[PDB]
Amino acid sequence: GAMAPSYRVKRMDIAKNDEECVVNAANPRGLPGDGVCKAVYKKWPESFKNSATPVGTAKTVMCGTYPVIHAVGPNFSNYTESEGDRELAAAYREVAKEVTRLGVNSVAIPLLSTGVYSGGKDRLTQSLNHLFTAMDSTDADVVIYCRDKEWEKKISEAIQMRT
Ligand SMILES: COC(=O)c1ccc(O)cc1
Ligand SMILES: [Cl-]
Ligand SMILES: [Cl-]
Repeated sequence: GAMAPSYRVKRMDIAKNDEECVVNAANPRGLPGDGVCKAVYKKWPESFKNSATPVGTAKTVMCGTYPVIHAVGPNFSNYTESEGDRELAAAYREVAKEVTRLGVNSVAIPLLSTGVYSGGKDRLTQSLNHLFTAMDSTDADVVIYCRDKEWEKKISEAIQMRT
């Protein structure tokens, strides 16, 4: 575990993380996909061997000795708000289990279901709060990765609000 487990946010490509493992915002079929998933495919393509896994689950595949945790959030274009919310919460619970099993001291995580799976809605708070619910009981340093300046500011304020 980390000496003083913390949350941090960085605005940069998760493919250039400085943590002991990465969470992919995966699709259920293990395809190269778009956005975070395509950056992860370019950096760790070996990790996509038998990476397909259902919505609301996480499946870890090694790239060398570096673990890629493929976490499948719901596409809110297909799910109802209610069922989507349940699957998004479930995906993060499975990420916490994998991070624990791996024994890593740090993990790089994107906000699941906030990009092309958002159903055209701002889901920063919804996704971040499900991340906190899952990861609060783990002792890994969590570093949250985002793209846009507005998002960095709001994620930083939410982290600072609980301290
Ligand atoms: C924080 O999100 C990313 O790391 C990311 C990487 C590549 C993309 O094309 C989009 C997002
Ligand atoms: Cl970058
Ligand atoms: Cl997404």
